[PDB]
Amino acid sequence: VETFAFQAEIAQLMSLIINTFYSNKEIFLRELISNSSDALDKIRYESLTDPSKLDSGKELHINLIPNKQDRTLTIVDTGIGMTKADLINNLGTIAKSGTKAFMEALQAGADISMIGQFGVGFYSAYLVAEKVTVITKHNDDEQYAWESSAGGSFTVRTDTGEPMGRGTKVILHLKEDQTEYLEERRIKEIVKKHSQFIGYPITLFVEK
Ligand SMILES: CC1(C)CC(=O)c2c(C(F)(F)F)n[nH]c2C1
Repeated sequence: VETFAFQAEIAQLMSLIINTFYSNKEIFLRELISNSSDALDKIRYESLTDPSKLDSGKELHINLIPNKQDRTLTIVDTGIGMTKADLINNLGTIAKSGTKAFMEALQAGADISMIGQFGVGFYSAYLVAEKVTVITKHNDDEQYAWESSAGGSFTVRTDTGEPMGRGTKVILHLKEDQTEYLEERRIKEIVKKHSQFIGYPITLFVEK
């Protein structure tokens, strides 16, 4: 298990998301589904010139899996997935500029729900989650697990759990007072409101 410090800007963003009073937390789901859609767009496009990129799975979709026993909501996609370099360096580098702009916009009267316009919507996960675990598998790289409970650091390890084929699973370990996001009725409401035109099947799993 390797431990890394967030860039200062991202640590600042995470603290803002965690500490700001903002009741409209439900937008986290729209943001993560949007991320998934983008990742699915990417593998679909790449597969047009290299069909073998789908050897790791032809189906392009999104699953939403609530688990009341673990108090987790998992967003699974079969998108392009992320390399180790993506997890540690690439995405954080691109996120630095978007974070700065988002910060500036907020100071100018924007609100947290506009986070996606700055490309850092993933971090809206911390509106509802005390810890986020990301399991990801890109073609030609290993399956990794990224994890952070904020506090300025994240970890990355090679993942030994069930192999995924290709894609990303975002596991939201929900805050004690945010369990409404495990309810079927609530998730359906949010998907209908904010994600009705996503171009991939979204399956909301039901609890046993
Ligand atoms: C575990 C991540 C790599 C962290 C991160 O920084 C990020 C972003 C961001 F960079 F766009 F914010 N999008 N998706 C992710 C997942």
